[PDB]
Amino acid sequence: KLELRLKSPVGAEPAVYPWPLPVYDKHHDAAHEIIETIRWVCEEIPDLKLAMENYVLIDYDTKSFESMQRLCDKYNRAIDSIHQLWKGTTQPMKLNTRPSTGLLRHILQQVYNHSVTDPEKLNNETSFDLVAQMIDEIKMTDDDLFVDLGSGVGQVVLQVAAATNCKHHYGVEKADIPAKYAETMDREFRKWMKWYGKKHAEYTLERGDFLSEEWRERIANTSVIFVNNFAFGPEVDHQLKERFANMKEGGRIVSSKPFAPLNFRINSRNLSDIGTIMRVVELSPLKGSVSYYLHTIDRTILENYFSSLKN
Ligand SMILES: CC(C)N(CCCNC(=O)Nc1ccc(C(C)(C)C)cc1)C[C@H]1O[C@@H](n2ccc3c(N)ncnc32)[C@H](O)[C@@H]1O
Repeated sequence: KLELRLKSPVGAEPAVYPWPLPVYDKHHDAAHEIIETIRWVCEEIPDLKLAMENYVLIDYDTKSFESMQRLCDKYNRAIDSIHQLWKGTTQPMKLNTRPSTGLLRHILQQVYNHSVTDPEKLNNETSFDLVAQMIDEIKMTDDDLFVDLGSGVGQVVLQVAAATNCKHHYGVEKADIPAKYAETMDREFRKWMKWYGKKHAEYTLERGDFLSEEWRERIANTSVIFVNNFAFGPEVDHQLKERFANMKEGGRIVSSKPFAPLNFRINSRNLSDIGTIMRVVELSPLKGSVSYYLHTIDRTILENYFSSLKN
Protein backbone atom coordinates (compact mmCIF):
# COMPACT_ATOMS: atom_id res chain seq x y z
CA LYS A 1 0.00 0.00 0.00
CA LEU A 2 2.28 2.69 -1.38
CA GLU A 3 -0.15 5.53 -2.07
CA LEU A 4 -0.69 9.06 -3.21
CA ARG A 5 -3.44 11.07 -1.53
CA LEU A 6 -5.08 14.35 -2.50
CA LYS A 7 -6.95 16.35 0.11
CA SER A 8 -10.32 17.81 -0.80
CA PRO A 9 -10.53 21.60 -0.75
CA VAL A 10 -13.81 21.24 1.21
CA GLY A 11 -12.98 18.51 3.75
CA ALA A 12 -14.48 15.52 1.93
CA GLU A 13 -12.61 12.21 2.06
CA PRO A 14 -9.26 12.41 0.26
CA ALA A 15 -8.81 10.86 -3.15
CA VAL A 16 -6.45 7.90 -2.76
CA TYR A 17 -4.51 6.45 -5.69
CA PRO A 18 -2.26 3.39 -5.66
CA TRP A 19 1.31 3.32 -6.96
CA PRO A 20 2.29 2.58 -9.66
CA LEU A 21 -0.50 4.81 -10.98
CA PRO A 22 -3.00 3.11 -13.34
CA VAL A 23 -3.29 3.79 -17.07
CA TYR A 24 -6.86 4.32 -18.38
CA ASP A 25 -6.16 4.25 -22.15
CA LYS A 26 -3.49 5.34 -24.62
CA HIS A 27 -4.17 9.06 -23.89
CA HIS A 28 -5.21 9.18 -20.17
CA ASP A 29 -3.62 7.94 -16.93
CA ALA A 30 -3.93 8.57 -13.18
CA ALA A 31 -0.69 10.58 -13.14
CA HIS A 32 -2.20 13.28 -15.31
CA GLU A 33 -5.61 13.06 -13.64
CA ILE A 34 -3.77 13.99 -10.41
CA ILE A 35 -1.84 16.85 -11.98
CA GLU A 36 -4.92 18.23 -13.71
CA THR A 37 -7.03 17.90 -10.49
CA ILE A 38 -4.41 19.91 -8.57
CA ARG A 39 -4.35 22.58 -11.27
CA TRP A 40 -8.19 22.83 -11.27
CA VAL A 41 -8.30 23.21 -7.50
CA CYS A 42 -5.76 26.04 -7.91
CA GLU A 43 -8.24 27.78 -10.31
CA GLU A 44 -11.08 27.17 -7.83
CA ILE A 45 -9.14 28.96 -5.08
CA PRO A 46 -6.89 31.88 -5.97
CA ASP A 47 -5.08 31.84 -2.58
CA LEU A 48 -4.09 28.22 -3.27
CA LYS A 49 -2.74 29.26 -6.66
CA LEU A 50 -0.69 31.97 -4.97
CA ALA A 51 0.47 29.60 -2.21
CA MET A 52 1.95 27.13 -4.70
CA GLU A 53 2.45 29.40 -7.72
CA ASN A 54 6.10 28.30 -7.73
CA TYR A 55 5.04 24.61 -7.95
CA VAL A 56 1.78 24.19 -9.96
CA LEU A 57 3.22 25.02 -13.40
CA ILE A 58 6.32 22.81 -13.43
CA ASP A 59 6.34 19.57 -15.44
CA TYR A 60 6.85 16.88 -12.78
CA ASP A 61 8.18 13.41 -13.56
CA THR A 62 5.07 11.22 -13.54
CA LYS A 63 7.19 8.04 -13.36
CA SER A 64 9.08 8.97 -10.15
CA PHE A 65 7.05 8.17 -7.03
CA GLU A 66 9.11 10.78 -5.11
CA SER A 67 8.44 13.48 -7.73
CA MET A 68 4.70 12.76 -7.63
CA GLN A 69 4.80 12.42 -3.82
CA ARG A 70 6.42 15.86 -3.64
CA LEU A 71 3.62 17.31 -5.79
CA CYS A 72 0.90 15.87 -3.58
CA ASP A 73 2.58 16.90 -0.28
CA LYS A 74 3.12 20.39 -1.65
CA TYR A 75 -0.62 20.49 -2.50
CA ASN A 76 -1.88 18.84 0.70
CA ARG A 77 0.10 21.29 2.86
CA ALA A 78 -1.20 24.22 0.86
CA ILE A 79 -4.72 22.94 1.48
CA ASP A 80 -4.05 22.63 5.28
CA SER A 81 -2.78 26.22 5.15
CA ILE A 82 -5.86 27.48 3.24
CA HIS A 83 -8.15 25.73 5.71
CA GLN A 84 -6.38 27.65 8.50
CA LEU A 85 -6.65 30.86 6.54
CA TRP A 86 -10.41 30.29 6.35
CA LYS A 87 -10.62 29.63 10.14
CA GLY A 88 -9.49 33.25 10.53
CA THR A 89 -11.27 36.35 9.27
CA THR A 90 -10.84 35.52 5.56
CA GLN A 91 -14.11 34.11 4.20
CA PRO A 92 -14.01 30.65 2.52
CA MET A 93 -14.96 29.75 -1.09
CA LYS A 94 -18.65 29.56 -2.07
CA LEU A 95 -20.09 26.01 -1.99
CA ASN A 96 -23.30 26.65 -4.00
CA THR A 97 -21.56 27.21 -7.38
CA ARG A 98 -21.80 25.19 -10.56
CA PRO A 99 -18.54 24.05 -12.09
CA SER A 100 -17.07 25.98 -14.99
CA THR A 101 -17.08 24.11 -18.31
CA GLY A 102 -13.36 23.31 -18.09
CA LEU A 103 -13.69 21.83 -14.63
CA LEU A 104 -16.78 19.87 -15.57
CA ARG A 105 -14.94 18.42 -18.55
CA HIS A 106 -12.17 17.29 -16.17
CA ILE A 107 -14.60 15.88 -13.58
CA LEU A 108 -16.53 13.90 -16.19
CA GLN A 109 -13.29 12.49 -17.54
CA GLN A 110 -12.17 11.22 -14.08
CA VAL A 111 -15.70 10.01 -13.30
CA TYR A 112 -15.69 8.04 -16.57
CA ASN A 113 -12.16 6.73 -16.13
CA HIS A 114 -13.00 5.59 -12.58
CA SER A 115 -16.38 4.03 -13.49
CA VAL A 116 -15.94 2.36 -16.88
CA THR A 117 -12.78 0.31 -16.32
CA ASP A 118 -13.11 -2.12 -19.27
CA PRO A 119 -14.33 -0.06 -22.23
CA GLU A 120 -14.21 -3.20 -24.41
CA LYS A 121 -17.50 -4.42 -22.84
CA LEU A 122 -19.14 -1.18 -24.15
CA ASN A 123 -18.38 -2.15 -27.79
CA ASN A 124 -21.76 -3.79 -28.38
CA GLU A 125 -15.15 11.01 -26.04
CA THR A 126 -15.68 14.21 -28.04
CA SER A 127 -19.37 14.25 -27.06
CA PHE A 128 -18.55 16.76 -24.29
CA ASP A 129 -17.80 19.78 -26.48
CA LEU A 130 -20.78 19.14 -28.76
CA VAL A 131 -23.08 18.82 -25.74
CA ALA A 132 -21.49 22.03 -24.38
CA GLN A 133 -22.34 23.97 -27.57
CA MET A 134 -25.94 22.73 -27.23
CA ILE A 135 -26.09 23.80 -23.59
CA ASP A 136 -25.00 27.31 -24.61
CA GLU A 137 -27.50 27.44 -27.47
CA ILE A 138 -30.61 25.89 -25.90
CA LYS A 139 -31.33 28.19 -22.92
CA MET A 140 -32.94 26.27 -20.03
CA THR A 141 -34.64 27.43 -16.81
CA ASP A 142 -35.92 26.09 -13.48
CA ASP A 143 -39.26 25.47 -15.25
CA ASP A 144 -37.75 22.99 -17.73
CA LEU A 145 -37.62 19.17 -17.62
CA PHE A 146 -34.72 17.43 -19.42
CA VAL A 147 -34.39 13.95 -20.87
CA ASP A 148 -31.66 12.17 -22.82
CA LEU A 149 -33.41 9.39 -24.74
CA GLY A 150 -31.14 6.34 -24.66
CA SER A 151 -28.78 7.79 -22.08
CA GLY A 152 -25.96 5.19 -22.13
CA VAL A 153 -23.64 5.30 -19.12
CA GLY A 154 -25.25 8.65 -18.41
CA GLN A 155 -22.58 11.19 -19.15
CA VAL A 156 -24.68 13.59 -21.20
CA VAL A 157 -27.31 13.76 -18.42
CA LEU A 158 -24.54 14.34 -15.89
CA GLN A 159 -23.16 17.11 -18.09
CA VAL A 160 -26.52 18.94 -18.46
CA ALA A 161 -27.49 18.47 -14.80
CA ALA A 162 -24.14 20.06 -13.78
CA ALA A 163 -24.55 22.91 -16.24
CA THR A 164 -28.25 23.93 -16.02
CA ASN A 165 -31.01 24.79 -13.52
CA CYS A 166 -33.76 22.45 -14.84
CA LYS A 167 -36.10 21.11 -12.12
CA HIS A 168 -35.01 17.62 -13.09
CA HIS A 169 -32.84 15.76 -15.61
CA TYR A 170 -33.50 12.21 -16.72
CA GLY A 171 -31.61 9.55 -18.59
CA VAL A 172 -33.37 6.42 -19.83
CA GLU A 173 -31.50 3.34 -21.02
CA LYS A 174 -32.69 -0.17 -21.86
CA ALA A 175 -29.52 -2.27 -22.15
CA ASP A 176 -28.22 -3.77 -18.91
CA ILE A 177 -24.47 -3.18 -19.37
CA PRO A 178 -24.71 0.62 -19.79
CA ALA A 179 -27.37 0.81 -17.07
CA LYS A 180 -24.97 -1.04 -14.74
CA TYR A 181 -22.20 1.39 -15.66
CA ALA A 182 -24.63 4.30 -15.19
CA GLU A 183 -25.15 3.37 -11.52
CA THR A 184 -21.38 3.59 -10.94
CA MET A 185 -21.07 6.86 -12.88
CA ASP A 186 -23.85 8.32 -10.73
CA ARG A 187 -21.98 7.16 -7.60
CA GLU A 188 -18.64 8.57 -8.77
CA PHE A 189 -20.10 11.80 -10.05
CA ARG A 190 -21.65 12.51 -6.65
CA LYS A 191 -18.35 11.59 -4.94
CA TRP A 192 -16.19 13.90 -7.05
CA MET A 193 -18.68 16.80 -7.12
CA LYS A 194 -18.72 16.60 -3.30
CA TRP A 195 -14.90 16.40 -3.33
CA TYR A 196 -14.59 19.59 -5.42
CA GLY A 197 -17.43 21.21 -3.44
CA LYS A 198 -19.52 21.90 -6.54
CA LYS A 199 -23.30 22.04 -7.06
CA HIS A 200 -25.51 20.12 -9.51
CA ALA A 201 -29.22 20.26 -10.40
CA GLU A 202 -31.12 17.08 -9.68
CA TYR A 203 -31.03 14.07 -12.01
CA THR A 204 -31.99 10.42 -12.23
CA LEU A 205 -30.56 7.59 -14.30
CA GLU A 206 -33.12 4.84 -14.99
CA ARG A 207 -33.26 1.42 -16.63
CA GLY A 208 -36.17 1.44 -19.09
CA ASP A 209 -37.42 1.69 -22.66
CA PHE A 210 -38.42 5.14 -23.89
CA LEU A 211 -40.80 3.56 -26.47
CA SER A 212 -43.01 1.98 -23.77
CA GLU A 213 -46.51 2.93 -22.57
CA GLU A 214 -45.15 4.39 -19.31
CA TRP A 215 -42.87 6.78 -21.25
CA ARG A 216 -45.64 8.15 -23.53
CA GLU A 217 -46.97 10.69 -21.02
CA ARG A 218 -43.44 11.39 -19.66
CA ILE A 219 -42.23 12.44 -23.11
CA ALA A 220 -45.39 14.57 -23.44
CA ASN A 221 -44.63 16.47 -20.21
CA THR A 222 -40.88 16.86 -21.04
CA SER A 223 -39.81 20.33 -22.22
CA VAL A 224 -36.25 19.50 -23.38
CA ILE A 225 -35.37 16.27 -25.15
CA PHE A 226 -31.93 15.43 -26.45
CA VAL A 227 -31.79 12.40 -28.69
CA ASN A 228 -28.83 11.20 -30.74
CA ASN A 229 -31.07 9.53 -33.30
CA PHE A 230 -28.48 9.30 -36.08
CA ALA A 231 -28.80 5.48 -36.29
CA PHE A 232 -32.49 5.02 -35.50
CA GLY A 233 -34.37 3.07 -38.16
CA PRO A 234 -37.57 4.55 -39.64
CA GLU A 235 -39.78 2.43 -37.32
CA VAL A 236 -38.31 4.00 -34.18
CA ASP A 237 -38.31 7.49 -35.79
CA HIS A 238 -42.03 7.08 -36.61
CA GLN A 239 -42.70 5.88 -33.07
CA LEU A 240 -41.04 9.04 -31.66
CA LYS A 241 -43.01 11.37 -33.92
CA GLU A 242 -46.11 9.83 -32.34
CA ARG A 243 -44.70 10.57 -28.85
CA PHE A 244 -43.69 14.16 -29.74
CA ALA A 245 -47.13 15.04 -31.18
CA ASN A 246 -48.41 15.21 -27.61
CA MET A 247 -45.73 17.67 -26.41
CA LYS A 248 -46.70 21.01 -24.85
CA GLU A 249 -46.09 24.29 -26.69
CA GLY A 250 -42.47 25.51 -26.59
CA GLY A 251 -41.21 21.97 -25.90
CA ARG A 252 -37.84 21.38 -27.61
CA ILE A 253 -36.16 18.41 -29.32
CA VAL A 254 -32.48 18.45 -30.35
CA SER A 255 -31.36 15.58 -32.51
CA SER A 256 -28.84 14.57 -35.14
CA LYS A 257 -31.41 13.48 -37.79
CA PRO A 258 -34.39 15.86 -38.14
CA PHE A 259 -37.92 14.70 -37.31
CA ALA A 260 -39.55 17.06 -39.84
CA PRO A 261 -38.01 18.74 -42.92
CA LEU A 262 -36.65 22.30 -42.86
CA ASN A 263 -38.51 23.33 -46.03
CA PHE A 264 -41.95 22.15 -44.71
CA ARG A 265 -44.73 24.31 -46.20
CA ILE A 266 -48.14 23.13 -44.91
CA ASN A 267 -50.82 22.02 -47.43
CA SER A 268 -53.98 19.89 -47.76
CA ARG A 269 -52.06 16.69 -48.62
CA ASN A 270 -49.76 16.91 -45.53
CA LEU A 271 -51.80 18.69 -42.83
CA SER A 272 -51.36 15.75 -40.39
CA ASP A 273 -47.50 15.53 -40.63
CA ILE A 274 -45.60 16.49 -37.47
CA GLY A 275 -44.02 19.36 -39.43
CA THR A 276 -47.34 21.18 -38.88
CA ILE A 277 -46.70 21.59 -35.11
CA MET A 278 -42.94 22.30 -34.89
CA ARG A 279 -40.38 24.82 -36.09
CA VAL A 280 -37.17 23.14 -37.25
CA VAL A 281 -33.77 24.83 -37.56
CA GLU A 282 -30.36 23.50 -38.45
CA LEU A 283 -27.80 24.19 -35.68
CA SER A 284 -24.23 25.24 -36.42
CA PRO A 285 -21.74 22.38 -36.06
CA LEU A 286 -18.49 22.91 -34.07
CA LYS A 287 -15.53 23.66 -36.39
CA GLY A 288 -13.56 20.69 -35.04
CA SER A 289 -16.43 18.20 -35.35
CA VAL A 290 -22.24 16.95 -39.62
CA SER A 291 -25.74 18.33 -38.91
CA TYR A 292 -27.82 18.92 -35.74
CA TYR A 293 -31.46 20.06 -35.45
CA LEU A 294 -33.62 22.06 -33.06
CA HIS A 295 -37.39 21.31 -33.11
CA THR A 296 -39.66 23.66 -31.16
CA ILE A 297 -43.33 22.66 -30.80
CA ASP A 298 -45.26 25.67 -32.19
CA ARG A 299 -48.92 24.89 -32.91
CA THR A 300 -49.58 28.48 -34.03
CA ILE A 301 -48.28 27.44 -37.48
CA LEU A 302 -51.28 25.11 -37.70
CA GLU A 303 -53.47 28.02 -36.50
CA ASN A 304 -52.06 30.29 -39.22
CA TYR A 305 -52.91 27.66 -41.86
CA PHE A 306 -56.56 27.46 -40.73
CA SER A 307 -56.84 31.25 -40.41
CA SER A 308 -55.42 31.61 -43.96
CA LEU A 309 -57.93 29.18 -45.55
CA LYS A 310 -60.73 31.00 -43.64
CA ASN A 311 -59.99 34.05 -45.87
C1 LIG B 1 -27.06 6.64 -29.66
C2 LIG B 1 -28.06 7.00 -28.52
C3 LIG B 1 -29.44 6.42 -28.77
N1 LIG B 1 -27.54 6.64 -27.16
C4 LIG B 1 -26.45 7.52 -26.71
C5 LIG B 1 -25.94 7.35 -25.28
C6 LIG B 1 -25.26 8.59 -24.70
N2 LIG B 1 -26.08 9.78 -24.85
C7 LIG B 1 -25.86 10.66 -25.84
O1 LIG B 1 -24.96 10.50 -26.66
N3 LIG B 1 -26.72 11.71 -25.88
C8 LIG B 1 -26.72 12.74 -26.84
C9 LIG B 1 -25.55 13.30 -27.33
C10 LIG B 1 -25.60 14.30 -28.28
C11 LIG B 1 -26.83 14.76 -28.78
C12 LIG B 1 -26.86 15.85 -29.85
C13 LIG B 1 -25.80 15.54 -30.92
C14 LIG B 1 -26.56 17.16 -29.25
C15 LIG B 1 -28.22 15.92 -30.56
C16 LIG B 1 -28.00 14.18 -28.29
C17 LIG B 1 -27.95 13.18 -27.34
C18 LIG B 1 -27.11 5.23 -27.12
C19 LIG B 1 -27.82 4.47 -26.00
O2 LIG B 1 -29.26 4.53 -26.22
C20 LIG B 1 -29.81 3.30 -25.81
N4 LIG B 1 -31.11 3.12 -26.44
C21 LIG B 1 -31.36 2.94 -27.80
C22 LIG B 1 -32.69 2.79 -28.01
C23 LIG B 1 -33.32 2.85 -26.73
C24 LIG B 1 -34.64 2.75 -26.22
N5 LIG B 1 -35.71 2.57 -27.01
N6 LIG B 1 -34.85 2.86 -24.89
C25 LIG B 1 -33.78 3.05 -24.10
N7 LIG B 1 -32.49 3.15 -24.45
C26 LIG B 1 -32.31 3.05 -25.78
C27 LIG B 1 -28.80 2.26 -26.23
O3 LIG B 1 -29.03 1.08 -25.49
C28 LIG B 1 -27.46 2.98 -25.92
O4 LIG B 1 -27.05 2.65 -24.60
